[PDB]
Amino acid sequence: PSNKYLVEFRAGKMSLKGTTVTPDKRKGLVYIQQTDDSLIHFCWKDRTSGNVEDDLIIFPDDCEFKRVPQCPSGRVYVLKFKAGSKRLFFWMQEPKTDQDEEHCRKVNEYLNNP
Amino acid sequence: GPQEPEPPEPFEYI
Amino acid sequence: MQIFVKTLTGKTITLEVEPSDTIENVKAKIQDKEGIPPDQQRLIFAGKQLEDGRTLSDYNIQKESTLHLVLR
Repeated sequence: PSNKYLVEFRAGKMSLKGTTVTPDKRKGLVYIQQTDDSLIHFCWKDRTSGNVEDDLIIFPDDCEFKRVPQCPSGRVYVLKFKAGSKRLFFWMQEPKTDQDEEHCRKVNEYLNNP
Repeated sequence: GPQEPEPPEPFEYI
Repeated sequence: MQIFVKTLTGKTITLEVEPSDTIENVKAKIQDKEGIPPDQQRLIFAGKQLEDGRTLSDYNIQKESTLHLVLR
């Protein structure tokens, strides 16, 4: 028996430089995990290596996870840290869109509820 | 498995 | 400069700090105000656990920031 992710979905990363957001081509996975100290972790894993390469401890009202309407060739989402300039960008990698909005809802619900 | 989408094009964020 | 420290369910406190204050200096200030020993404190900001040996400036912590305090 092992603790399971609260939500997970396939997604790649993108990087912002200056004003330009450019995709990273790797297959990845966004997930939210509650560790046994009750803390909530927003994570990104490289699906090819299996390496967890982002692991952020998030508290209620730190963040919003929002669709980015400025990109028409993908389903791009941003984890925005409301207090400063920190932003993490992701592009959905599920073949269909029919769970995108539910995944977005669940991310916001788990990050912003105590 | 079903083919995953191609990466999006770069875009402007300000 | 003024910052805030808050546990998930606990009190908010204010601290007077400078950008050059180290994380261990901040934990000592929390102990002075709340009686919590430094070894029982984890401080988190912008998704990152703040490590002893670094300063507030290293983490871009600016005035009126809230640090999240997690206790054992």
